[PDB]
Amino acid sequence: PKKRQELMKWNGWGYNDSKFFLNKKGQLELTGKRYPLSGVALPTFKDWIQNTFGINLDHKTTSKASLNPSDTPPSIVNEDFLHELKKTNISYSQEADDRVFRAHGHCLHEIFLLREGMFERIPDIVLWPTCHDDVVKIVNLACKYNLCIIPIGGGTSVSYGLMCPADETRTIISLDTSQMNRILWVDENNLTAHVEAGITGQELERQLKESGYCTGHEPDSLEFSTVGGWISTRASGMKKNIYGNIEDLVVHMKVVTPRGVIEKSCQGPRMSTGPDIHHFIMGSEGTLGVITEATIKIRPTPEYQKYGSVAFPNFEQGVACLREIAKQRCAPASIRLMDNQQFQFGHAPNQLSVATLLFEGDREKVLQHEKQVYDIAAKFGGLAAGEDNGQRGYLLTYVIAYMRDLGLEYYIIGESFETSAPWDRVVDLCRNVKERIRRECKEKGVQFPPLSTCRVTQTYDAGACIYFYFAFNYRGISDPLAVFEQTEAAAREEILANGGSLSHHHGVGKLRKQWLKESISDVGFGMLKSVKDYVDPTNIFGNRNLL
Amino acid sequence: PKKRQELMKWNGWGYNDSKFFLNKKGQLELTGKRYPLSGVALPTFKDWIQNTFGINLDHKTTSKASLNPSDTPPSIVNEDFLHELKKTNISYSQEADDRVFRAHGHCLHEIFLLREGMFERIPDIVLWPTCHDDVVKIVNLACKYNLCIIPIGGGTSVSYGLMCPADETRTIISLDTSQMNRILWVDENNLTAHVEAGITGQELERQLKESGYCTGHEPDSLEFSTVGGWISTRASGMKKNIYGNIEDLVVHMKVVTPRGVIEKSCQGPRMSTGPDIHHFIMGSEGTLGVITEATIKIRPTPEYQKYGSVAFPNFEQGVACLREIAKQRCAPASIRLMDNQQFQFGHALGFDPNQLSVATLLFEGDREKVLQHEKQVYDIAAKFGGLAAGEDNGQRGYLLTYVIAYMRDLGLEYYIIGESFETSAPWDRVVDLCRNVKERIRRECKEKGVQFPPLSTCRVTQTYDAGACIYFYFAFNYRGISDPLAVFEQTEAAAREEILANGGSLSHHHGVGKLRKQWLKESISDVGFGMLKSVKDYVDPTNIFGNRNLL
Ligand SMILES: Cc1cc2nc3c(=O)[nH]c(=O)nc-3n(C[C@H](O)[C@H](O)[C@H](O)COP(=O)(O)OP(=O)(O)OC[C@H]3O[C@@H](n4cnc5c(N)ncnc54)[C@H](O)[C@@H]3O)c2cc1C
Ligand SMILES: Cc1cc2nc3c(=O)[nH]c(=O)nc-3n(C[C@H](O)[C@H](O)[C@H](O)COP(=O)(O)OP(=O)(O)OC[C@H]3O[C@@H](n4cnc5c(N)ncnc54)[C@H](O)[C@@H]3O)c2cc1C
Ligand SMILES: CCCCCC[C@H]1C(=O)O[C@H](C)[C@H](NC(=O)c2cccc(NC=O)c2O)C(=O)O[C@@H](C)[C@@H]1OC(=O)CC(C)C
Ligand SMILES: CCCCCC[C@H]1C(=O)O[C@H](C)[C@H](NC(=O)c2cccc(NC=O)c2O)C(=O)O[C@@H](C)[C@@H]1OC(=O)CC(C)C
Repeated sequence: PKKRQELMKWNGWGYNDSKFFLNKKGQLELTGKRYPLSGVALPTFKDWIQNTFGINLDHKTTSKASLNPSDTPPSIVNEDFLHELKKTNISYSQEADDRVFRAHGHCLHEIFLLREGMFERIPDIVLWPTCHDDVVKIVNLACKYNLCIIPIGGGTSVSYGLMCPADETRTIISLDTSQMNRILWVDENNLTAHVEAGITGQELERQLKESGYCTGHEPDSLEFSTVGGWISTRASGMKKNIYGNIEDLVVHMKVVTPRGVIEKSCQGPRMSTGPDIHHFIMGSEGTLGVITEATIKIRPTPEYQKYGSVAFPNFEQGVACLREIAKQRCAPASIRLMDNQQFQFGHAPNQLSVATLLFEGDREKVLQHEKQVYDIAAKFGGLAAGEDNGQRGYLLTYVIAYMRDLGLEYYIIGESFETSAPWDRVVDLCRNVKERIRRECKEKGVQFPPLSTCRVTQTYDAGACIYFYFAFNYRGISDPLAVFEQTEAAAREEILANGGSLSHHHGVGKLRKQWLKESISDVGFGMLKSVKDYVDPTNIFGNRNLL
Repeated sequence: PKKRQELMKWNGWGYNDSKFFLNKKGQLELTGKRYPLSGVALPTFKDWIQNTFGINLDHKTTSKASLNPSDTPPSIVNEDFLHELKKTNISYSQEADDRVFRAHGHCLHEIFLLREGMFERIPDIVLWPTCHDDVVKIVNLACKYNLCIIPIGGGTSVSYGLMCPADETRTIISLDTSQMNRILWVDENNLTAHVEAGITGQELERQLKESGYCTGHEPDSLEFSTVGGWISTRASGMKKNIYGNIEDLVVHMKVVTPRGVIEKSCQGPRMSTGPDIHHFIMGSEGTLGVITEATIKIRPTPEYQKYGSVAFPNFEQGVACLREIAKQRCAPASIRLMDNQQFQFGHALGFDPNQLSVATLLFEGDREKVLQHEKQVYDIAAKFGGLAAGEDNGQRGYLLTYVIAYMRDLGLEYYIIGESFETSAPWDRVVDLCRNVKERIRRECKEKGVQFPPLSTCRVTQTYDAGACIYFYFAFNYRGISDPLAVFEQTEAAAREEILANGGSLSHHHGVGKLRKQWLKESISDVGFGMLKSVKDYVDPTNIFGNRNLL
């Protein structure tokens, strides 16, 4: 649907039919029938929240139920442009609902603003191209009328990637790709799919599975995030150990820029023809052009899958076990190491951690793989905690972002963030980042100590991906968004000073801009600028992400 | 050694001590003791050469005996620059011999000219930095005095990437990285090695082995090719199915550009921090700066290695089997499918012996896993009519790896011009591309009046999810042909046109250099090409890195 508010929340994650509410029995439960925890009462959840954040659940916050249309800036757009746009039959909207839906990602700041304030700037017009040639016309129009374009796909960005710069005086088009969503074809001999960039991941897998195929790329946002999004942000997913990350999955792509269309002439698997121009575009975050089409690898649907789980004496032993697993290059499809606090949350001794596992592929090969991993983990005090437990521990994957909305209903601001680091920095980085979060919250006037946990979510030869989760009761803090912002940016500084990356997969957008030049060196930065100024000399792709 | 020609050949591949010759018994043999095949007579080789190319092995070709300093252009070099350079103690040389050694790689055309002629242009001075800070001083000086720098590592380019543009009128520095060759350190905890970019593959693997580690990156030029070279040309190696290719191995890198030092601030395994600047350097072919250092992944030395081999009814069945192996993601460490003509050559040293094709295999890693892998691969191969042909036949199938380039020098002593080229292609193009390219080569030869039909064979060399790497081998008897290089040059160009028209890439691993520039813009789009050009003009605005590769 073009009117996204029809099915999806204008002011939070996901579908209108799916939210946490207090049932007849006074227990927490997700509305709808969409997820395997939809309609499943969670008896202890309420107490966990009381005791963790120190609240009743007496006073719900009150927030906007709809856009307030008196607060939405006016849609400024040229008539001659509009006149030419009319002739193309490219569908468009100047309605405030449509324009506000596409002015934001799913960063905390943005969500909180939707519920309480309004945006400084939002697009002036929304266009829904349906194919590559529409995107060619739009881009040509935008050159002709000095327009600005900000592509959006899923709108799942967590980096201020879609945010309209406040002092951008030109007409901002939101170039929405949701209608450019066909599987053009499956190539069964080469095992690739030629797709349009607006297809969502849920819809990509659904279609391919009708022919017996999958991509196996499974970011947590896959119900809404798109092929073009993934390429633009260097997305990563849960089973990258078998299937690869987006840089491993993309065989070919087509891109529209002000200068013309970028495309390689060949679809061969690996080349040496200079600096790989695919990597000039991957991670380009809407700044260079529109990714219209991509060829992506596919695989037969896996024959078998099996969950598993392991208890360790403590986090540090789990990390050493994960390190050993990587060293033997025998990481399962997924492996996550959860700290004690998260093990406690999942339980509804104070040191133990739990790893969850998912094996998939051939039945025989899964079972061998499984014996290998358990035998490794034995040597770090790790004990098999059961197959159904491991499954239980992937049940929350697609409901977590609905928990964040639940918390905003009761004065709790929460957010996750992430990094990758060398294996020899992981232990220190986890400890010191968590401590910097608490120290900052104490020092900013926060009553209870925050929820501050961590988890190891991917292993690599050279290190691991680490997720942090941060939440706090903000009730009667003066400026509760400045405190979040300040603490998040402090957590980021800490990450960098402990040998962490600026981002493993969320990207940079405008949220992490300030650290990029240091991350990639001044010359690196200047090389990015040179490609921008050649490809987009008047800054038509004006989201101002990155540089 | 700074004076490379003391140990290595000035006009050819490899070591002065290793060359094919006719022994006391009139049989071909490789001299010295470097390779398993050194000092091992090849009784049938001489006859295969005669039958294949239609020549007697009596009339030797008469080549230039030695590097003539007088044949070279004079070394012209601003004196103030020279004064400045002496103060730094960086070793340097203006001697003809050193300059000519670093004026070329190993394209057939460059070797031919070495043997019978002289290059239109050669570096004016050779510098030997020993470390990163040295390279900074040199580039700073090259900026100041308007010098053109052409980096050199092993000198093993097959893309005219070291060739000095003929109309370049500035002083050309050859910046030789061979003395900048330390393993700076091994990080056993992250499994990475921080190395200087002039270290060779042989020397890197030898030092790592001493601690029980390897990279497992094994290009066929590994005796002489360097870390900086691999990065600059996107090199690929034999066991890339296990270890990865250069873009999978490199975790970090340091590059000296005229604009300053490029370097990421962290060494995390994988980031999302915009377009990946390592891919701006990898494949840059000396056009942007000098790669000084890199951090490369290492592994523990494998527990166990084992060869194998399979014979298929024909090539096409062999290809379907490799495709099936790739589909099941069970490629062994190395797998190569050789066409029938190559099986005969190997043979000469109820299946039909002039249609059958042969695969060589190398498995490596844990004992148990090797065994499991070997079952799976032989089980798939049996579905395509594939029958296990023996471990020792497999091993023999890998003996020629480091000696084929010496065989080329041999051919040139007897009026035989040979070269290899490579591409990669989607799976559904492999069979036709193989057929059409070989035929194209036969046909182009015939039409330019080549007496005997050339050697024109092929080999599938690497498998990927999305396709394969293909090598073609081309050689012909050139006796009498009025202009043999022009015949070779055109036939090569035409095979490349064929490759491109049958869905193949411009290159899998050799790169573009100046030899394949004419097709780059079409391979990558004008806008693509423009992006490469923008980066060049930012990083190197006065074109110090003047080799003119790519653009
Ligand atoms: C709850 C939740 C879970 C998440 N889980 C993951 C995860 O597991 N892994 C992961 O990598 N990320 C995750 N994300 C982040 C986000 O889903 C990814 O960054 C995703 O790749 C963005 O896809 P999208 O289609 O939503 O892009 P959008 O948010 O629409 O856009 C992202 C950026 O790309 C640009 N863009 C979008 N489409 C195009 C195009 N066709 N051409 C050019 N530019 C374009 C936009 O201008 C913007 O700058 C998560 C986010 C949330 C909120
Ligand atoms: C017999 C033979 C076998 C081969 N086998 C293989 C193979 O298996 N796989 C494969 O990929 N290739 C192969 N090649 C090609 C060649 O060895 C590779 O391209 C190799 O990467 C070149 O490394 P080198 O150190 O010899 O570089 P050189 O030839 O010295 O330089 C190559 C290019 O890189 C630039 N350069 C070199 N060092 C630096 C640096 N430090 N910084 C910046 N630029 C630099 C040069 O200016 C030049 O443009 C082979 C070549 C031959 C002759
Ligand atoms: C940006 C969205 C993240 C918001 C951060 C806050 C949430 C957060 O910390 O999420 C984590 C993902 C955490 N999980 C686990 O411990 C966990 C443990 C065992 C097994 C699994 N197995 C999944 O299959 C687990 O997932 C979790 O569920 O805690 C929620 C309850 C938090 O919500 C909050 O209290 C604050 C919210 C209510 C505002
Ligand atoms: C450097 C580029 C060479 C240019 C092509 C010429 C050479 C060429 O075709 O190489 C191929 C690699 C070929 N091999 C095989 O058939 C082969 C077959 C079975 C097993 C293996 N297993 C290796 O362990 C094989 O390798 C070969 O050895 O034929 C040489 C003889 C050719 O030399 C010449 O004719 C030029 C000169 C001698 C006249």
